[PDB]
Amino acid sequence: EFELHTLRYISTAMTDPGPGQPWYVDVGYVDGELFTHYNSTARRAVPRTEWIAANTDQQYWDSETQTSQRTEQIDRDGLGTLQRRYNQTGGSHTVQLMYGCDILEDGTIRGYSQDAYDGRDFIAFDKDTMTFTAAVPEAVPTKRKWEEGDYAEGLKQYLEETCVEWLRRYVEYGKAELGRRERPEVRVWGKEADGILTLSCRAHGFYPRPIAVSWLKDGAVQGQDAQSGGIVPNGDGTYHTWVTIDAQPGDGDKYQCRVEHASLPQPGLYSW
Amino acid sequence: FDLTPKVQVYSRFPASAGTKNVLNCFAAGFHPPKISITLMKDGVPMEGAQYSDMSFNDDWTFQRLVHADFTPSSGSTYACKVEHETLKEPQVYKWDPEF
Amino acid sequence: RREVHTYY
Repeated sequence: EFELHTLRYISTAMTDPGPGQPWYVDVGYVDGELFTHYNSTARRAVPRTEWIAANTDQQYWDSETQTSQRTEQIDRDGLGTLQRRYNQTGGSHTVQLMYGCDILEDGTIRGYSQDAYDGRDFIAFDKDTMTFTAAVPEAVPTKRKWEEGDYAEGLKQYLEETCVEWLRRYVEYGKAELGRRERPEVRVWGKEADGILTLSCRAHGFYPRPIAVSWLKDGAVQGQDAQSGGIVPNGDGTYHTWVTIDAQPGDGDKYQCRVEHASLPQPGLYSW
Repeated sequence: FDLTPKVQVYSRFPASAGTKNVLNCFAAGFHPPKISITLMKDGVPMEGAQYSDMSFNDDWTFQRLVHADFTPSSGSTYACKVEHETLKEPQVYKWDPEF
Repeated sequence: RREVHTYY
């Protein structure tokens, strides 16, 4: 992974949340870990990690709350504005915002801010040229709006300075958690089931996210009929992944799951 | 257009009868965001379920984690029931204890 | 910290 640290804020506005569900939700991640949350019901920006709560005061959260309530306001109008521009009424629609900064592996800094309507690219900031990139004709009026005045200047300033400044603080605040390594606990299972042996390898509770899980046959990497579920989250911030492979019944002994992860000094080999 | 959920049911730790664990159900890659996810035990809604606040991936697709503390028992069944407007009926994903 | 963006 090229990126060393990341700060990402996202938000969602919807016309059809579901019954009793908040129509607006915003959250923030540091190095992929959820550290703050707000929604249109609670109406409060709140801490989601101990290390953030331990290093912030009430005025900090009042400011985040104020910012979130403003973003909610903007989105409340937004849903209408964009429906109008797409000549739509009622139905299920969404507005999504995603922005933040990345500190890569040699000191390089990245900054982004992009929006989507009904889960499709709508518009994205191009801080290099200080313009906004319209994905569709319906975004042109927004582009025009945003390129007026000093809005673009402020957004660039936030992404390149403010965002980074705070990312480095957060990374400092929670380095004990964020910089830790949790060992995976692995299970290999087999199911005999239909003239086909299906072997399964599961790595439970590893951290950080990056991991490499492979099936070996007779010592050699394999390849065919391997299926992976990718990396999925646990409730506690650690991660989970499962890989399966189809084999011929009785060949169980020939297979090994191989796990490569930062927490392990040497790749782990697991048999059924 | 709309995108159907990809669902995975898994336990927090490798499972063993009588050992405290957590049952997870993860739905991702779907749109619209509205979705119903229900942890099931022995044919009925499971107890103690917690729901992640609505979030989405780099490709804009939504996702949600539901998890509940539990102590796995042989002789009990566990699963995750998902309802979404891309689905004509509720899809049930059984959890294999792998023990 | 979050950053306020503006109206669509």
